[PDB]
Amino acid sequence: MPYERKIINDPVFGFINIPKGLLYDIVRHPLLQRLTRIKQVGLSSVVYPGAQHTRFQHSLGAFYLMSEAITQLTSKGNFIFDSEAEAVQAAILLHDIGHGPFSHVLEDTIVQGVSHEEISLMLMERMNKEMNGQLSLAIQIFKDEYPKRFLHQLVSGQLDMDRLDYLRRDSFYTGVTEGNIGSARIIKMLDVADDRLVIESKGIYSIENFLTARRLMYWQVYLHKTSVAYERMLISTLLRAKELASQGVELFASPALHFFLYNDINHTEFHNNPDCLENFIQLDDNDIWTALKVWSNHPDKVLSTLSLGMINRNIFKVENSAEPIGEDRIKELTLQISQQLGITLSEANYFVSTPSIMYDPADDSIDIIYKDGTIKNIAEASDMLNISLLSKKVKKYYLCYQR
Amino acid sequence: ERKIINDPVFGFINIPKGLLYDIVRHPLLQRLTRIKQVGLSSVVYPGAQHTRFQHSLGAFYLMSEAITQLTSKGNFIFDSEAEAVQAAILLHDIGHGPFSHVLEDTIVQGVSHEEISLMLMERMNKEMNGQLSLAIQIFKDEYPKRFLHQLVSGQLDMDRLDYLRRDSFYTGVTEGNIGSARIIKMLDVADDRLVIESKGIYSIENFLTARRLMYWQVYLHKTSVAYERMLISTLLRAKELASQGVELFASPALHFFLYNDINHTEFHNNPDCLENFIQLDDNDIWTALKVWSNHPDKVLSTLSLGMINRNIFKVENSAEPIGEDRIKELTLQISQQLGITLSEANYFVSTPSIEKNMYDPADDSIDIIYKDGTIKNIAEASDMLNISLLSKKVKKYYLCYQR
Amino acid sequence: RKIINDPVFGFINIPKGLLYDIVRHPLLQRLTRIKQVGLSSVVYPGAQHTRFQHSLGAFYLMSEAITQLTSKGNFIFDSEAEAVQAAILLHDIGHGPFSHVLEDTIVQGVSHEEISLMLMERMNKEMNGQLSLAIQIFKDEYPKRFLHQLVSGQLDMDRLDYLRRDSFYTGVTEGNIGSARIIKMLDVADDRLVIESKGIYSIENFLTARRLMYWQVYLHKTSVAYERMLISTLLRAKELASQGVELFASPALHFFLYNDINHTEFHNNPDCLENFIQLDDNDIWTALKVWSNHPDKVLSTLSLGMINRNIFKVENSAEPIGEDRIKELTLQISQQLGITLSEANYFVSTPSIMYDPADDSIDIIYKDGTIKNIAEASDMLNISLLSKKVKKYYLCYQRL
Amino acid sequence: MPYERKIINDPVFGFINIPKGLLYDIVRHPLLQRLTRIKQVGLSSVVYPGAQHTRFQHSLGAFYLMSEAITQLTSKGNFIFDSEAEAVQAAILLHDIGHGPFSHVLEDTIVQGVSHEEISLMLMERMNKEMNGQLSLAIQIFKDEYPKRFLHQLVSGQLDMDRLDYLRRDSFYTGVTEGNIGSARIIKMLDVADDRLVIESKGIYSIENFLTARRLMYWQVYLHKTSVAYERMLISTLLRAKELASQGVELFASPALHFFLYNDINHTEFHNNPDCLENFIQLDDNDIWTALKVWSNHPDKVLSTLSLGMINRNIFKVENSAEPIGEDRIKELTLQISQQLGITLSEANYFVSTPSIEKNMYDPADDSIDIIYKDGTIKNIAEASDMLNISLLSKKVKKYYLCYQR
Ligand SMILES: Nc1ncnc2c1ncn2[C@@H]1O[C@H](COP(=O)(O)OP(=O)(O)O)[C@@H](O)[C@H]1O
Ligand SMILES: Nc1ncnc2c1ncn2[C@@H]1O[C@H](COP(=O)(O)OP(=O)(O)O)[C@@H](O)[C@H]1O
Ligand SMILES: Nc1ncnc2c1ncn2[C@@H]1O[C@H](COP(=O)(O)OP(=O)(O)O)[C@@H](O)[C@H]1O
Ligand SMILES: Nc1ncnc2c1ncn2[C@@H]1O[C@H](COP(=O)(O)OP(=O)(O)O)[C@@H](O)[C@H]1O
Ligand SMILES: [Cl-]
Ligand SMILES: [Cl-]
Ligand SMILES: [Cl-]
Repeated sequence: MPYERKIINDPVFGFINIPKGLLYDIVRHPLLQRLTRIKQVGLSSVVYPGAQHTRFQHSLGAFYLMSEAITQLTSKGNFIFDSEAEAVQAAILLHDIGHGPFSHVLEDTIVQGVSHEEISLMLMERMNKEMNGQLSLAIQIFKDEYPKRFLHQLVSGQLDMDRLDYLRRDSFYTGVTEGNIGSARIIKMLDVADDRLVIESKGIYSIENFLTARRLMYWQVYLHKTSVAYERMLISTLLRAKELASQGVELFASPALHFFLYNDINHTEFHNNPDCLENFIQLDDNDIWTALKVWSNHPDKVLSTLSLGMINRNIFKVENSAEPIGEDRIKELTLQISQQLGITLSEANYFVSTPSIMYDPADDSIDIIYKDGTIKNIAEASDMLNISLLSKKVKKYYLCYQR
Repeated sequence: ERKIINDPVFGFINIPKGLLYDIVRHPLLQRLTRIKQVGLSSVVYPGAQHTRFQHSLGAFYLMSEAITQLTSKGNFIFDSEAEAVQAAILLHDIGHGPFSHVLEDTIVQGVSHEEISLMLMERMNKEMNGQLSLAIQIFKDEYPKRFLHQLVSGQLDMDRLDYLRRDSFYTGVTEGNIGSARIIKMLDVADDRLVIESKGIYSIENFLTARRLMYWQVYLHKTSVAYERMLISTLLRAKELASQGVELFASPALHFFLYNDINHTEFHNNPDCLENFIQLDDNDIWTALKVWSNHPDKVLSTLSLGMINRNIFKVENSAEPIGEDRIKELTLQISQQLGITLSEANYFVSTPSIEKNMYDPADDSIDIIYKDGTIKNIAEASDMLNISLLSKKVKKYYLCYQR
Repeated sequence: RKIINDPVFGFINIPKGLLYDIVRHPLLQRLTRIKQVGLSSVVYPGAQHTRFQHSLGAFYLMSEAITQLTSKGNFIFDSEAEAVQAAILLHDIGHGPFSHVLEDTIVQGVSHEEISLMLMERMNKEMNGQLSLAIQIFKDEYPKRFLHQLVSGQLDMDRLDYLRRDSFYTGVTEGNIGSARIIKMLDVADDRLVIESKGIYSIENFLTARRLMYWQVYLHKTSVAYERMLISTLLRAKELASQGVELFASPALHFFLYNDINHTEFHNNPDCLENFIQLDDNDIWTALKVWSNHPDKVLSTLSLGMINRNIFKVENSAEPIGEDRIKELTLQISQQLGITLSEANYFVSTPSIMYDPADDSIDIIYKDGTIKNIAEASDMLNISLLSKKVKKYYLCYQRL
Repeated sequence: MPYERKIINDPVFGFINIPKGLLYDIVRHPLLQRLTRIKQVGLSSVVYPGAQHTRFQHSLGAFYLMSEAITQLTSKGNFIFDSEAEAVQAAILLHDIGHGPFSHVLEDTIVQGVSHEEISLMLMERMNKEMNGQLSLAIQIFKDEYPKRFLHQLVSGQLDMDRLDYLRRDSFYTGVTEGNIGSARIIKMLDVADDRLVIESKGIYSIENFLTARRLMYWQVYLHKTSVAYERMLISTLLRAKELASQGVELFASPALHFFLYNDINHTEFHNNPDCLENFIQLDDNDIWTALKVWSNHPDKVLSTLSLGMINRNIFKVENSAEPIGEDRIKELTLQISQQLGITLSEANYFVSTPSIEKNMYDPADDSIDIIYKDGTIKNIAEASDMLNISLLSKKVKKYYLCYQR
């Protein structure tokens, strides 16, 4: 019998219908509300000022597409029980809950060796306790431990609701191009064969488009050189903060940020000391920006110069090469920066970065189902271009340094 | 003054009073109001109702923007040259009759729209006392400032920049949308040839992929291929019956081509051909089909009724040629099912094929200009796109037949 | 489910069975050859959308409306949902080409609503009574009365589609009337459609936009003039036909030109409906195209004006047009064209004007269950004043 | 081309071109970059999670439109010298520069009696000194003290680029497609007659939609009652934090925020003491949210309950009435909440709010737009419009809100 719903506005996909009960209670939970304070692609806003969308919007967006995908799969003779529908919807609402601000930066700096996927499971278990086991089936699906295995695939896999949301929403908000991966269309082509997700043959060119757009998104947005440079500055800022902290230097920070600056939190500490998760939960983009804003006037020349560059958008110069960067160049620039900033040679390392560089080539193996029940790999189904070659490794070296 | 015409795709289209408005209000351009841009596509995409008139105006709007942009980047264009390219683009598709390619294959054989466009341009030029002479010279690529012609016809022409966008908009195939106005903003000239500024590489990457998507998703949609084969049969049967002296309902203009054998020689040499061709639009074709659907001939009427009632030939495709034994089997089944001769059943079985190289420098070879004046082909400028990725021979063998 | 593309609302799912059988029926396929606003494309070239798209779009909106109403605990049986879905697919099926023009000229005294019912009954026979509930709802003869109101009334899916689609395709403004949102705010109170208070401004917008669509598009002076020209053309063709003059026409069109079909003849002689069914825009345009070379000066001049877009000049007044002005122009035209003074009446036209003000009386339901008329609920502007008669007087005449 | 131009992507309007030189220098200036950290409609995101756009975006967008407006006006023959073009472009880049985070809320709480308009001017003059007087003409046009007066009208007025951006952008980001306007289209119908802006009669339809869209966005978005309630909560929280601070209680705060919580800044003090501007410049939304985040665990029951409500989006219940709220209801609620939360009756005042609005829906300051015809005739839109007349639009609205802890 039809359920009552709350309605949220989403410019990308329209009206998001949220059933009252568990699902709406997830949306209103403090753990999902904190995602209104974490940008989806916060390192991209420096290139693409419109990229202000939140991880909250992504999670609702992915939910929307999940709802639609349930309806479409049932319509095609794939039975899904109401509890499975509910479970897969709660999974998708929660899938990204373990992201902190600039999550990958944190994993490389002050919250080392713990991944957002691990934190998402902890936070789901925590919430399941609070909701007295109502998320158990969601978690079981999330962990791919449920016998109906296409349901997990909707949460995590080549055709997951997560990437069908973010690839579209990130493009929509950056304004990078005016093109459109067909997220709502892709979902209407979805079916199950042998307990795995396939796409109907009428959706073939949509999948080639999808697969191509995905690679272009990486080059145009995610691996854009200005955003890589910006990321390297943030990594250096926080590693310098932790070095100063360890020396007992005083740094402005909210209590939750202070926890990770003045303690050495690593994988084992994080899982064993419950204070870590409690403090992690209290971190969002505000904690990071507030630090950078205050640090920009800190006496330390390295921390202040980095921090001021972040807030005032004085971005490192970036060069890219097809071959590694020569030790000669690095030494040269480090010296010149040492001199220009009046810092030691070792301090000048913070101002020179040489990061390397796509995703699992198997993501490109989508199976297409024909009206006569036959199945082909998209690479054979395809007419537009050579899908096999979309995954040829492109080696791209970056040189980032103070300008 | 200037006249303003609304266009949902691009907004206000501004048409200067004088020669350009005179072109727009001319009977030869007004008639394109009654010829669809993609008439065979509405059978799949009911939204695809846009006319060749809209496309002409649309390409004219884009041309006007291109002139402004090119002049703002320091490319000298005289007012007479501007006017001439504007006129050329208004007139570029003027020689299309209803279902133009179908007519070239059936009852107006061996004459292309390109030849007819030129005849009509010359005809209008006489009426307008030589005012289109420069436009015609640029149209033909016989003018020494060569980038102007490139805006009419070439990899970046205003024609495809209109149609890819317009066709996408009206079909609702948003995966083929292009940033037509964005591409124009990145347009420039280097060595009397059109180039795109490096900041527009992403726009061009989408442009090249969208063109491929629209090719297979819309223009070569198999339902549209089937429909076209049916129209080709219907008109051929009509010409066969007419040559036997059978009476067919037809407008005088259509009657002319049904009851005379018009070929290339005849078309150029007998001036009645062009006079009657000018009077053909989609209404002449659909009225014939509507009335012929009650004709006593079984072949003609069954084809005609299939057209108007949208009972379309079943269509199969194969990567290899259709077997002669399959064809004979179907032809025999259909001859029996409809009670017609084996020879007559030929009209109800068709085996068109496409052999296409997906990489074609005529559409793909676009040069990118950098801030330092260096120029790279898009295949080198693109991190993702490259000649190998795009180079792909596709062979598709269709089998279309009465169900 | 079959899936069809609609740029205005997205993908339209059509259940296999009855509903898809309606979509693919010859009677609905013919609506692909009749424009929703065919006299508008002369001003707005993008306005090429068909009655077929409108029917599918209204259907899309119906499907969403059902879901939403049931979500709020208004019970709809599956057969009722299907009924209302079928009704809205079929609601405009009785439109011929330029349907109001035909009702004023060569298919006089028969309304599209009447013809829609006949065609529904015809299809119901073919379909073994599967449309009986749909027809009963269409007639407002079913006791669950909010269902009919979805098909026809102040908040019907008909106008929620066409107000949006007509704006979309004309490109008249970049505004958006907001049709899918309005549906999400629908509820039933005392067996009638209401809107939740969260949608109040959506509704003021909707009511305002509707008026602006009337003035900007539906009553645009160039379109009025164009209508008058087509009216004259067809009346002249009927007159010539009645004198025994030969006119090019498809058999279907010939039937209405060479016989005098009125209300009683239409309902009593079954050849009428049969021929009407076979009329679409192509029959009218092919006639105009051929008539543009007809020996008759009145017919050919009118027809050539249509096909070449040489539109009557239009003036507007607040007061009726003076008889002396009319006589003056008629004389000038008779002289300029070399036709009799009576014949010159074809080239001078003075039509007058909005819709039922009760269409503006939508009820708003608040969370406490209280109900107010939108005019009291409203804060944006004076809803009551939207229906203040605007008296417009048109003078359309052949130019030169 | 003689100078390099920087191109910034905008989803709303596309490529935004910034000439190298003064204009790009303004865009890259730390005072404009800080607008990347201040939301355009920060109180709306609570209802419209898509409303994440920044004052920086709005600035760049209004500038984009201005660029097109200059081009369009000069194409209809109007004289805009390159220095006036530049000036009007710099004026619009800078027009909202004086907004701090939740600027109106600050004016009502801890930076009282100073409008963003005043602060914008102060920062414009500050930047002018930095740039050796290059912004002088721009300031002059901003102030409406330039003799070519239609230029100022492009910055501020019934057809200014400010509203032509924000109505479109706000509509785009909220997802209220009903408030969309054809900004570019309006600009294409723009001209000057008698040193004032006019709209060509072919644009009447756009101007009709423009005026209705403005009124819809006013009620649907800007005065959405959830947004009104959120704003009241934040006003309470900051007032309470200033109360506790004046009593010497210690509250977490960035230096810049601390300066306003631990000093009483008023109009006199803001203009006369230069530390006020220096610290204001350093405030953005991060300062406010980091305070609320840490205060949500503060010992004070009032502050912490308010703060946790903000961050967890447990918003005050909101009622509206056409008539004033009865003092009997107010006391009843204040008493209930005082008991429910275990705070003094005086402290429960923080949890009950009765703000109100009186609004004339017809304001010629927004609505009086002149339409020019082909024959040079001019009619006010009210006469030019078949539908939209003064009587349709003239409407006094009185709303009384009742916001309180739920
Ligand atoms: N102030 C700014 N704010 C946001 N984005 C900018 C700004 N300036 C430039 N951009 C965008 O970010 C990209 C990188 O800028 P940057 O690295 O500073 O210049 P460059 O074009 O020399 O690499 C540019 O391509 C431009 O689109
Ligand atoms: N009656 C119709 N009118 C317009 N479009 C239709 C109709 N029926 C189906 N379509 C669309 O056209 C496409 C081709 O339809 P068709 O070739 O008849 O069926 P099939 O899906 O078996 O190929 C379908 O994918 C569908 O989206
Ligand atoms: N050739 C054309 N095709 C389509 N629309 C046109 C054409 N010429 C003008 N229009 C549009 O139709 C409207 C009516 O044009 P018309 O009545 O001929 O001229 P006027 O603007 O003098 O009334 C105009 O406002 C214009 O936007
Ligand atoms: N968690 C949320 N985040 C963002 N927006 C929400 C959330 N919950 C509801 N909304 C939206 O904000 C509006 C106001 O919500 P709220 O005032 O809490 O509930 P009510 O609908 O009872 O007024 C709703 O109409 C809804 O669309
Ligand atoms: Cl189960
Ligand atoms: Cl693009
Ligand atoms: Cl208020």
